[PDB]
Amino acid sequence: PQITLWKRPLVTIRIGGQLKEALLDTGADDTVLEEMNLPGKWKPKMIGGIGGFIKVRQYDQIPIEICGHKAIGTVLVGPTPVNIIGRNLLTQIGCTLNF
Amino acid sequence: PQITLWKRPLVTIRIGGQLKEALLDTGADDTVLEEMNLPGKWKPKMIGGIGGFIKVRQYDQIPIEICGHKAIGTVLVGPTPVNIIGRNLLTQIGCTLNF
Ligand SMILES: C/C(=C\C(=O)N[C@@H](Cc1ccccc1)[C@H](O)CN(Cc1cccs1)S(=O)(=O)c1cc(F)c(F)cc1F)C(F)(F)F
Repeated sequence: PQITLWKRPLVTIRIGGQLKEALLDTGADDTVLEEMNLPGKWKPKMIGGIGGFIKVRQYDQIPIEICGHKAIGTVLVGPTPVNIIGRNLLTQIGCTLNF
Repeated sequence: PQITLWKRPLVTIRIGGQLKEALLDTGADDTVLEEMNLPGKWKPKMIGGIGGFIKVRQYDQIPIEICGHKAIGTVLVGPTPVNIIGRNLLTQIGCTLNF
């Protein structure tokens, strides 16, 4: 697919039994999802952007389906205002910038 | 160009005759540059990111050449962690996401 940027590049993602709308975000190194109580081990982390830092929980090797494409990797879970698909998973679904 | 996402999509920009490195950021609605001097009238604005809200200075109709492509639009100056080119200018240079 090709996604123009007139509007936010929101797409439907699936993580287990939850479907969410998430930004395809080339400006994010890592994937950050809204608060959710995922199973398994995790580690605490601080992540920073505009406005400062929030505390997240890092879960590894989490399968996520993005627009019907399979990905699996690290997801950061915390009080983000928007779900964010970062470069760690964008590469896995074959995503590039073109102009 | 086609830009893959295994590395940060940093490009050279030219603004007011100065060369800077900026991140192509599809998750950003706006273009935000670190503290710098720009000529002309500006107005105070507030924007919200992952960590909360910040105050920025809004400059309108500023030319930036982004990786050899011309844009003229709104540039916000303030405490961003990194210079980011947002959708307001990404659309001007014909940037799309593809996978
Ligand atoms: C405020 C703006 C952009 C912005 O913050 N963009 C981030 C995505 C976002 C949008 C709206 C609300 C919250 C977050 C960036 O595209 C991604 N950021 C990175 C930024 C780069 C430049 C500024 S913020 S990040 O802070 O969210 C971020 C930080 C991490 F440490 C991380 F691991 C993952 C992330 F997504 C705007 F450009 F002014 F609109």
